[PDB]
Amino acid sequence: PITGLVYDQRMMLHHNMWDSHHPELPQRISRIFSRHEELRLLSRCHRIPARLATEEELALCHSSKHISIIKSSEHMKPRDLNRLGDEYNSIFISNESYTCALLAAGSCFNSAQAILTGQVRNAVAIVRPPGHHAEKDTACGFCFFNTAALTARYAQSITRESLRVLIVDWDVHHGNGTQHIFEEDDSVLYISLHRYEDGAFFPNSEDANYDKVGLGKGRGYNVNIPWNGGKMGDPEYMAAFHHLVMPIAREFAPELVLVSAGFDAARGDPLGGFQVTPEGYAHLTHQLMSLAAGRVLIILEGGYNLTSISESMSMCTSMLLGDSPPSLDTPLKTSATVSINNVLRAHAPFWSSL
Ligand SMILES: O=C(O)CCCC[C@@H](S)CCS
Ligand SMILES: [K+]
Ligand SMILES: [K+]
Ligand SMILES: [Zn+2]
Repeated sequence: PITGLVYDQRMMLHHNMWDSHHPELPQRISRIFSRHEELRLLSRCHRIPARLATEEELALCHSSKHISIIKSSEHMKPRDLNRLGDEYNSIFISNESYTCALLAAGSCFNSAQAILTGQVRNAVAIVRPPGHHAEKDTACGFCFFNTAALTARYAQSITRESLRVLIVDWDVHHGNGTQHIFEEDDSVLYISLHRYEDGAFFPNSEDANYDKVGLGKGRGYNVNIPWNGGKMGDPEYMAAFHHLVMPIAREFAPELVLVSAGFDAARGDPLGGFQVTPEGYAHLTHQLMSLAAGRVLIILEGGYNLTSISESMSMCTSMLLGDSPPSLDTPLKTSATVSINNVLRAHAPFWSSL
């Protein structure tokens, strides 16, 4: 019953040289790491070493051209870096961005390998920059490479190609890159909960709507849970897991669970506008541990209130270590019931448990 943890100072080197107060702060990971220390959770975890992902490992999900542009950014001058960063949707680049993204991916490869070989039962990855917005051919939303998507492909590469991986994305923003990478894939089930607002919330695409169920062989293996009309919180995420996430995940019977654990849906986040409490994230973590014989990897994504994400991820690590879930504090808002009902009707054809 061992819980793994990976963290490396070197992932702080990715920074915004023009906007030092940019919300994707280097201190995001150190604040989460520091909160684990003062809560005495760090000494109960097994430290997993970080490492750089290889370019061949990046090719599992990303085109060679995209890898080369970011690899070339390591030697650019400040003026070249600003022009290149501005060519993407919400991306800043420094000379250390490429190495930090390599470390974030490679840190998750070691964690998945530790889980899949039984060295640890579950693991948490405090990494940056995030990954779930990165597409096959371009960077997006502070993400350069899709760390969660790469880890799923890496997990299959060290087991079997058809290894069933469930990716739960509870980051408040839709993982557009993760959806597109596995859109035609039946071996990687993608479930995302996200603020939608009829496509007005970032990343501002109708690909995040409930009717996108996957394509080809992947039909039914892409579950979007979009929220519309107002500040969502614990009761809405509790209901979505009870009605949609947990029934679909159990029928899928995953062999590995990856959590794109963004904490920008948390109370107090300056970007999400939601009110999910640290206890809420703990209960969601506890429910996912009932899958894949407890083989759960928590990967940091978004989340930009330093105090909120520190408490929230530490609560998740507390669940992986076996602690009992803390008790929650409300009737579902009408629009939330409407959203859950739309997903149920869209995915009932594919999941008899619905
Ligand atoms: O457009 C917005 O609503 C603000 C920026 C979006 C935040 C994204 S870029 C964070 C990725 S987890
Ligand atoms: K999401
Ligand atoms: K899929
Ligand atoms: Zn986000």
